[PDB]
Amino acid sequence: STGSATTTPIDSLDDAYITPVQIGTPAQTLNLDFDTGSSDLWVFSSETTASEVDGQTIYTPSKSTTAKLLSGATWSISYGDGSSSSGDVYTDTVSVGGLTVTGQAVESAKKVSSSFTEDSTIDGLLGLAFSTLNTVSPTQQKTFFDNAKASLDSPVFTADLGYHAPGTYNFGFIDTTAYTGSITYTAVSTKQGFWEWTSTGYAVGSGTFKSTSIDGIADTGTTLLYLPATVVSAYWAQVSGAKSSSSVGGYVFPCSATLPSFTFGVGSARIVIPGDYIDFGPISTGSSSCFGGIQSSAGIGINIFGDVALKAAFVVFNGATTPTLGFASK
Repeated sequence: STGSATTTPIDSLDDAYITPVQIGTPAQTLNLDFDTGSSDLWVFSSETTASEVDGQTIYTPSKSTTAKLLSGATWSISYGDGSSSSGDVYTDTVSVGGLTVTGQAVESAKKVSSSFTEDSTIDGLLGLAFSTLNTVSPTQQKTFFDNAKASLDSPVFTADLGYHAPGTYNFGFIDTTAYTGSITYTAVSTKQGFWEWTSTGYAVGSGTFKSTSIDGIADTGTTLLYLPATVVSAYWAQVSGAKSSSSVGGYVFPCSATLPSFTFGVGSARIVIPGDYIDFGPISTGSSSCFGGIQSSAGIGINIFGDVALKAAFVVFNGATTPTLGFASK
C-alpha cells in the first residue's frame, strides 16, 4: 500500500504545516501537524476542556462506530517550545492520503496548553519519530508509520514541504519526479528516539564550505533551523545590523536586509536554503525589526533541522531495519 497527502502552511510565514487525516467511521477529517520530532497522534476532541477549544475541529469518538476506549491508558506530552497536552486514548481507524491503519491509538486531549488553543488551524499532531518516544501509559503505543510499515510497498515516508506553498507527505514510495539530481542517504541514530543524523558542515552565502560535524534531528514539527552558536553567529555576521536580542528571544535583523543563503552538508552533497526562507518577518506588526529563521540551539540541548532546512529539500525518512535519512535538492 501507499498514501499521499498534501500538506499546507497554516499562515504566510510557514509557521507549521497541516495535513488532512481521516479518523473513525464515518470519517472525521482533522487537520494535523505531522511531526517527525514526536511520537504521539493526539487530537482536539469532545473531551477537551471547553474553554481550551477555540475554532479547532474536534474528534468525537462516540460518533465513530470503530472507536474503542483503550481502557486505563493515559498520555501527557511536553514539547520543546514549552507547550503541552494530555488526556486518554481510543483506538480507531486512521487514514492518511488513502493509506489506512486500523487499531491506531488516537490520543484524545482533555487538556491543551494555551499555544494550542490559540492556534485554530491545528486540530492535533501526528507524530512520526520513533515509537519509543510515545507517551501512552501504561502500555506504550505505536506511531501511524510504525503501524502502517508492514503493509507499505517500501518502509519509508517522505516530506516535501513547500516554501509559502503546499507540499506533500508520501508513505510507502519515493516519487522520483519530486526532486532533482540524486538522493544522498546518511546514517540515523535512534538512541534518543529521533531522526538524528550528522551534517557534514555548512556555508554562508557564497562563502567557502566549512567541514564540521553537526549532530541534529530532522524535525518537521519545528519551524526554524537551530544550530550551534558558532554557526549561527557566522551566519548573522553577514547581515548588516543583525543582532541577538534577549528581549525578543533570538536573532533579529533589519527588515530592509537581503539575506544570504545557508548551505548544509549531507555527506558530500549540499542543500542550499535560499535567503528568503530565513525571513520570518516583523517581530511585531509594523516593526522594521525582522525575526531570523536560523537561531542558536544553545540551551535546547540538541540541534534541530526544522522546516526552514527541510523545506529546501526532498527528505526521505527510511524506516528499514537500519533507518537512514535521504536528502535531495528539488
